Amino acid sequence: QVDGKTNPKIQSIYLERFPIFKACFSANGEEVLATSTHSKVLYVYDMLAGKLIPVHQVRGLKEKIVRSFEVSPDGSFLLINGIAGYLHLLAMKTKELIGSMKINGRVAASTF
Amino acid sequence: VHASYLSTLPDLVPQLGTLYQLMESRVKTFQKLSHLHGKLILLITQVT
Amino acid sequence: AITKVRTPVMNSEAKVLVPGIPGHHADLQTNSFPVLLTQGLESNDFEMLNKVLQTRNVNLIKKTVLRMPLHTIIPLLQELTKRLQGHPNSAVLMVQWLKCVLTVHASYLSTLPDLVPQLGTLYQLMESRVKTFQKLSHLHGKLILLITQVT
Amino acid sequence: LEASAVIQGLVKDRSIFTGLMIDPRTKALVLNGKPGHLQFYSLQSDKQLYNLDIIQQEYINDYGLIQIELTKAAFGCFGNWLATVEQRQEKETELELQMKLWMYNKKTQGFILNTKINMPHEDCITALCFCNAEKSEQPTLVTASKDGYFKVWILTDDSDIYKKAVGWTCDFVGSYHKYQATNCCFSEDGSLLAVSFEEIVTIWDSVTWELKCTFCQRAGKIRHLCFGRLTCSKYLLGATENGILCCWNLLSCALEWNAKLNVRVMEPDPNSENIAAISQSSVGSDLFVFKPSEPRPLYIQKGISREKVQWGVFVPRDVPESFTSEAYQWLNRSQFYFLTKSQSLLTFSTKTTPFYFILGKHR
Amino acid sequence: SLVIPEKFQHILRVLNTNIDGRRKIAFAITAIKGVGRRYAHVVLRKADIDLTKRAGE
Amino acid sequence: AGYKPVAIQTYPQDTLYWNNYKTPVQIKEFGAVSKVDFSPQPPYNYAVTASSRIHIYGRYSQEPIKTFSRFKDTAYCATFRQDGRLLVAGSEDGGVQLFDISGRAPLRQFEGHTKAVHTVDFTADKYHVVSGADDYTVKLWDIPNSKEILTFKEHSDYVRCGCASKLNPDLFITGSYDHTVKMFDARTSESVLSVEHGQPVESVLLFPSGGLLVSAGGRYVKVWDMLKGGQLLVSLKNHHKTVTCLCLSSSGQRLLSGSLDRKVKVYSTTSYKVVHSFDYAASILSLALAHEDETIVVGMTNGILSVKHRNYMKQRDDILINRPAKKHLELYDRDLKHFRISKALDRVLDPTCTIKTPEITVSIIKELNRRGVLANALAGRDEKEISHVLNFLIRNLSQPRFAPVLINAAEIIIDIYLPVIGQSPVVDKKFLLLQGLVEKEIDYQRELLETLGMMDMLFATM
Amino acid sequence: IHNSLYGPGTNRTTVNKFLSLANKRLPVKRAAVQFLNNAWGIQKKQNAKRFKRRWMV
RNA sequence: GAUCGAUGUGGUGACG
Repeated sequence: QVDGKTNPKIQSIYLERFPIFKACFSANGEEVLATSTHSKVLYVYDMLAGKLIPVHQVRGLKEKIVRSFEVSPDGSFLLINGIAGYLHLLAMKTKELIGSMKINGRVAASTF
Repeated sequence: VHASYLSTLPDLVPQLGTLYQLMESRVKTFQKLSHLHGKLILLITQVT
Repeated sequence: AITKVRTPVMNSEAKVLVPGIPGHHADLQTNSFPVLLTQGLESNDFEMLNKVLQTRNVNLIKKTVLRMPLHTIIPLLQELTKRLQGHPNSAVLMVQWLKCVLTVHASYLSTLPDLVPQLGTLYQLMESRVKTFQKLSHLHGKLILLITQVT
Repeated sequence: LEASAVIQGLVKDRSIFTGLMIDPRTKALVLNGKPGHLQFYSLQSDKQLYNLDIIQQEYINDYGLIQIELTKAAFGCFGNWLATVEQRQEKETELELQMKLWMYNKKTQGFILNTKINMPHEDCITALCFCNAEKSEQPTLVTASKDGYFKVWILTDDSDIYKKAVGWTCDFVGSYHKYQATNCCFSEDGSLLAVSFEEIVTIWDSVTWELKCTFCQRAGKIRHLCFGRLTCSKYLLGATENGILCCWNLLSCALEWNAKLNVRVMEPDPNSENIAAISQSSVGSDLFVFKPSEPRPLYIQKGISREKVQWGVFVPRDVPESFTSEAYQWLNRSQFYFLTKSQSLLTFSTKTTPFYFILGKHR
Repeated sequence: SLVIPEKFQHILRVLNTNIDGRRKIAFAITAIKGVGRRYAHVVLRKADIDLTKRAGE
Repeated sequence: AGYKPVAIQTYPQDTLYWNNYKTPVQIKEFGAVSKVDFSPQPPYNYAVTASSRIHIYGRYSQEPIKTFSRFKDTAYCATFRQDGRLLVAGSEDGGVQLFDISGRAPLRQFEGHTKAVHTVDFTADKYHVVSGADDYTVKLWDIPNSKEILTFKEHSDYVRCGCASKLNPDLFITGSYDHTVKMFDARTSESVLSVEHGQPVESVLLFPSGGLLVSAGGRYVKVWDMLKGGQLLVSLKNHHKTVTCLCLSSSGQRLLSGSLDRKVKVYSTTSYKVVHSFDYAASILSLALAHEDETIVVGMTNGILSVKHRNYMKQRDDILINRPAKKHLELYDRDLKHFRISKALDRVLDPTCTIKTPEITVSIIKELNRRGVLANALAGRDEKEISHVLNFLIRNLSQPRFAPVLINAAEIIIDIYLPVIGQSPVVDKKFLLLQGLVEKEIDYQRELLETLGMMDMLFATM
Repeated sequence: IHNSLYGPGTNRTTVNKFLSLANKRLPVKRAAVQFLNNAWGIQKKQNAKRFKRRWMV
């Protein structure tokens, strides 16, 4: 809880062997998405429903590890930085692959 | 020596049916007669 | 993932019962070597018992079991039972030894001690071992036919 | 592409080798489910509780392959002990037969394998029962097979210096005149064993294992065998293949009465004297309720099902019903269920989050 | 029981001289008039004798 | 659901704990090693008494770390104190000698005995000494006062094995060649309990808890309990010569006995039956165990003796979420999951796998038979490939555990490979070897069949 | 060209093995199309013939 | 021996 004086703890969640590379809120803000260094599974924590869904398998995605990702401001898309200059677009609500984009050379950073 | 020839000759089975019946009959009762042979071994050794 | 399947635990601590194990069912001469065998039995030594047991002459076994002390035949039965399961090369001599034992020396004597449970295990073992006779006969017939094709 | 929910009631399988059982712990119907699994199913609501996997081996649906079948199962002292029998018959000459004993671990809340027996018999097992008396000091299991032998297994201490454990060992082996053993049953007390050898019935004393008595009326081979319960426990009922139901009085060692009734299902009520018999008439299955003391049926119902009834069961209802008339009184103690050939089960009936406020969804 | 101990020469006869078997060999062979302590040591070094053992062993 | 690994068929401790030790190392000495004793202190040096030299050896250290040689004849029975600082010894002169493990001359000499002395030991309080000599008497001495406290004379022959009790001071046990074991104790001038052994008593030992006294004479080892005076609980004979020495393990359960027959027996106390055996080159006079079972030392009739050596964490307030652990499948399981039957068969025929674990090969053969594709895997191979399969069949078909499945496999191979039998001489040789094995097995089974009839006769005669 | 088509890292089999896949699926199973390996062994081949001649005695 | 409607005949996922 954000207060200039104390900042009281609401909740803390410890994953087993998942050092967080990047964690962010969704655009609407009801769920938290987290990822780790050298791990395939992407963790989605739905606060309103109280469910922690590990998304370990995305159909049609050949990526071995998932670490770098972005979320759209409007909240309808999720973009994953891949290898060999590949960008994968995923629907936010169902986490299913929409399409892939290829650039020449490595993907350094990306944004919406 | 002649088993290969015995394969080529047609209609072999009816000609040798009696020998087949002989072998089926003898093979069917081998183990019981072996047990009886052991029993008779013990008896004859005990008597003599 | 939702599956309505429950798996009971199967580990290596479970007891296994095969038909062959007990719980499944129910004058100076060199004519004999008794004094070596008796202390090969008193102290369980592999080499001494191998020297005594691994023989082929029948009357040697006959005189050895005749001259043997009468309170140590049971260790001999245990060693025969232990050595009977193996390759046939060692097993045939042990079968000959056992046959020599029960045939003449203890045909009358073994009726006395009333210790049938000791002999029962060997009975079950050799009952289990002979279950594959007809399959072996079939294999022998096919091998003979193949060898006929060889020559 | 991952499973989120399953909607299923009673699992449909090609052949139900086991009978309809009731698990004492959960009061749930236990029968054959998935291949290699036993389905636990709730009777009150048409929902499947779960599947318990007995043989944990890969299953391939390729046609023309011989599969291992789970043929027999039973529950012992309450729900503590579960015995399972599996077999594979690739040819008539050789059979693979295997029996497993599972004990219930209260702390784990699941079953764990205790004793595994390879080739307990040389032929197919036909019967399987436990001693549910609680007056017997040692739990007892009986396995009968077509090879002509019935074996009595007992639970014995298997402790040693390294570890403490318990196990099952063979106690007794029985036979009669090289005849196949078809059915076996225990008395209400566990004192007597009734085993059918083809046409004849033999009665043994379970305490010391000697053949006490034998009943042979030259009518037919015994299909179903059961003991009487409660006030008719002195009686023993036997159904033959040639459509004869005969009642024996053990005290007199003679038969009291017999009838021509060709029955396919005969189930004794655990909490009452009533015997319910399902007879396969040409038009359809028929039901007879009677008491072994009297040779006349109390209640008769016809046309219960147009299809054949292959199994039935009595389940003790928790709250007893009240019916004064003798015709309806058998409904009081327990409910009757039966399974048809098309695998249809039939019975008889007389009638907020805190994050909503934390995340400001309330604005 | 049959346990046979090793034999110990209590006296020795070397070059017409009596040598005590309970001395260490280096000191023991200095009873000869011609032999001193250094000659004993060099001779025993040449003849690879263990020097921690008495003349008797 | 999920893929299920293939079942591996199985066909039906103290051995592992008692064989962990490395290769023996031999240390040469002069004269017989009459005893070896360890010191309780973390420097686990052992004192080896041999001829007139008492040598102290460290761990490893083939050369002695120290030597006490001021003996004109054959020192006896070097024993350490509970502090590992002093040691008692004996001599053929008759004097009892206290030695400091860092000195060269004895601290205290006791002159009571008239002939050779063979047993000495400390007491519960580490300030008194109990001795027994060949003049048929045992004496109790005080260390600071340097005088004899007391004398006992109740033995008729050489007193040559004594023991003391750690639990109770003044309680000690002695043994002689007059076949009797007499227990002098408490505060009195006569033996409270005596024990009869059939042969000269080589060694005696006291078990710490419960008061079990073990005596070794000839072949016999006898156990006597003190809860009932003179109660022979068990007598054990497992040696074919005289039992020389007896030792107790660090755990109370194991008990060790060494003897002239060059063999050391390891027993369990609860069961009183053999649990292990050890074999040596020469007859064991002395047996010693280090802390735990780290070092086992045996001293022989000859000079040599044998030594046998053996990131971030969850905080309390955090909620714990458990991730699944990845399960590793075997290579043949991975081939079966992808339906690589031929590759799985090639894998199980790895000559490492066949030699070490034939059961695994038999298990996948049975599984391929269950799937009905054994013929597909077996067919389509050349002479080099089929030679390996025939070699495995020759090596393992005779065993009863693998017999049915290997018989079926041989049937299938014969049916497939009959038409090409003429081309390869080596395949013919392998088939001939298999055939000969088949005849020998059949003849063996026929002999067994006769033996079954004979045993049935004898059983029914009962 | 050789390393690009038949070098390490490619997925190549032999013609004998490739033609033997049909034999594993036939209603009557046969062996490999070319059953004999000419260069597997030469000294081992002779000893097998020597052992065979001994076997007929 | 091939053939002018011809379609490689066909095997089972996932969390260092």
